[PDB]
Amino acid sequence: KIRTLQGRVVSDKMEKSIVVAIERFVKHPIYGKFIKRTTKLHVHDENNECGIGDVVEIRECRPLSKTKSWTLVRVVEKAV
Amino acid sequence: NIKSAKKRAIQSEKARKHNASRRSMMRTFIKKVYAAIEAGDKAAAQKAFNEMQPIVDRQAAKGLIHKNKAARHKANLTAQINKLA
Amino acid sequence: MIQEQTMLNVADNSGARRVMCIKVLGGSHRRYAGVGDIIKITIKEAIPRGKVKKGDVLKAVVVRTKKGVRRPDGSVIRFDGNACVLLNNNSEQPIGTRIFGPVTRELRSEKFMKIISLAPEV
Amino acid sequence: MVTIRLARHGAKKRPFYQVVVADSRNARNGRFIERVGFFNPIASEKEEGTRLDLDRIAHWVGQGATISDRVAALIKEVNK
RNA sequence: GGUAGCUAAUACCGCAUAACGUCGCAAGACCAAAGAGGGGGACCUUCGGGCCUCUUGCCAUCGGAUGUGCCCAGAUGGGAUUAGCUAGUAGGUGGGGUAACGGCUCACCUAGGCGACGAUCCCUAGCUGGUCUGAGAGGAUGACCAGCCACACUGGAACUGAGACACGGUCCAGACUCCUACGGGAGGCAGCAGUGGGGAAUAUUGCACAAUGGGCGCAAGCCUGAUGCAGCCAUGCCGCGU
RNA sequence: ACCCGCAGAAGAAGCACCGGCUAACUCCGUGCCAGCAGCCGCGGUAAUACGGAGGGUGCAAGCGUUAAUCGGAAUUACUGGGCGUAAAGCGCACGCAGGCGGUUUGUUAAGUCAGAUGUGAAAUCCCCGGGCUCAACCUGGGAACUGCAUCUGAUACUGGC
Repeated sequence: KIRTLQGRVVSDKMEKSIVVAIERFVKHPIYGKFIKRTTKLHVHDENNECGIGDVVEIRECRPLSKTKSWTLVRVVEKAV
Repeated sequence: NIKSAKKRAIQSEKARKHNASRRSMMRTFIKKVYAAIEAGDKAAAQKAFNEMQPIVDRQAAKGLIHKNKAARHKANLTAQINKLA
Repeated sequence: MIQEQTMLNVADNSGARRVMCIKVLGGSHRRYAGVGDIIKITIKEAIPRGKVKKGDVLKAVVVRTKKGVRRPDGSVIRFDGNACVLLNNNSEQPIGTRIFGPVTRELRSEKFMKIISLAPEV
Repeated sequence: MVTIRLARHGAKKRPFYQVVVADSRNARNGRFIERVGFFNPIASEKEEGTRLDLDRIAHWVGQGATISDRVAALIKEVNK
């Protein structure tokens, strides 16, 4: 098996790449409330099957390009 | 007293006149092998590549390109003569 | 040729590109200045690494001319700029620690050899 | 060269010394693989003074790290 | 210190030989280099070695051990009377580059990419082991110390080598100090120590290769302002006189 | 270092403080002047406030004065602040982006809780064996550093679907 994270696609506007938002959901160190700390990553995608509103599952390599180390594993909900 | 580091730029420029000259010769040899593919095909390329093979190893035997680039050149061109149909 | 109201570059170390020639001296009526002979200058810009003030009145001597050094045979030795060096009015001598100039035979004909000779150029 | 060597340890007019395994390479008493003993030049004339892990040293020599004259002589203080 | 005449290699290059290395399913082709030392008998000489013997090197292939290069993640000074910012910024196509990666560096196609979780820009800045405080939480802060990252007068280029992005290096340049009776020349104490200056202020140009480490040497031995020790100070803490 | 002797009280004591809070205080001189003061305030004929003097208080090879940091300080408020007026609640309506949301089932495992293997440098705290009396220091063995990663359970709640 491998380690993978879930996110949703926020941009597909690039020939062999997509952009995905992930939520690490972390506790505030002093005041104890949980905060999303939502992070947007560039993700490698040569198969180009995704668009705005797709839920996706991703994995890290290796740096694939500058500011890109993650690649697409599977499409999760396959909705609409 | 001495400081032998003070000799190493002169020892490098005096050697550069062959040790960098052969880098130009090696860049040229790739051209001679691709020129032997148009001369051409299996009955010229592998005969002409065997002029380059020993010179790459004979340079690597002195250092300079020994860590990967010498074997990299031989493998790159072995794969290019193996591609022939 | 260097004269009254001429702006020059200066041969003094940490001196600005701009100093003004206010008098050509010699006591008698004079047209132009001369190599190895004195001239009256005012500082028109001061550089903070330098040892002079803007608007100050000083004594100088001419050290290179586009007219060249040429008296003994008529054979000219020429330069691509007009410049003077600064002198103290009481204690004498070039006020700087380095000079930017060719330091020719007529400058060693003055009492200055000890502070000009770091780099002879001819 | 990985070496089994004595490291700088002690007080003014009272040296103590430790012995470690390290590539040298590395600086003085730092960045070592593991500790194997201590010398104490005085050792208070007692058997609970001076210690050496002669069995871990036996696995680190071979076919292993180097041991020079002055460090190969530590066994003569524990005797052994 | 430059040049020329002269001469040798454990300095240098070819010609040879060469693995489980090269590349492939595999047969197989190819690339290299040095001896030296102490001891020692029969046989022989021009008796400053033929020849035996152990040691230690030399050239190569492939593993361990340990590092070096690379990219991430979680942790992280101020400012919103900075709200928008950007052109290798954001994605593709093809070369080159490095031991290896990526836009890394170029040339061209595409227009995206980043922002209120504060982008963009500007001021301040060795970091953490630690330190002080109070019952603690919390606060104020990181000399020395151990480790790590950066710097070598001011600045560029990187080269050598196992390793420096080189305190005592290269090519030098700048700002300079010093020498030259005048034809061009040496160098960078934020090492060890004094001193000019800056400051309210911080210790001596001390003693020593004695011990130890590293470096060369097969070893005797040689080098070492490394280091190991003095000297001074209520500057803090602790035992103790008058 | 340590031992033995020659040596004679010999060479060896400070500085701050004493009206109320506040320990110890009286007399002289000055007479709103001079010289003081953490706050209330001192000094014109009794000055416990200045300067001295005699006696006390405090600590001691130290004692004291300052520009400042921590305590006192819950008066920056997490442990742990406040909004009627004392100081802050928007004059008002609607609402995007944010925060928050009933309940029956399954499922995901970001987050929580449970168990491991790696790691969390050495000094060092704390326990504790040596070494100098105690201890600073050199350490020999322990502990902690609730962390973080990688494997694996529980399957309840929150987000997600």
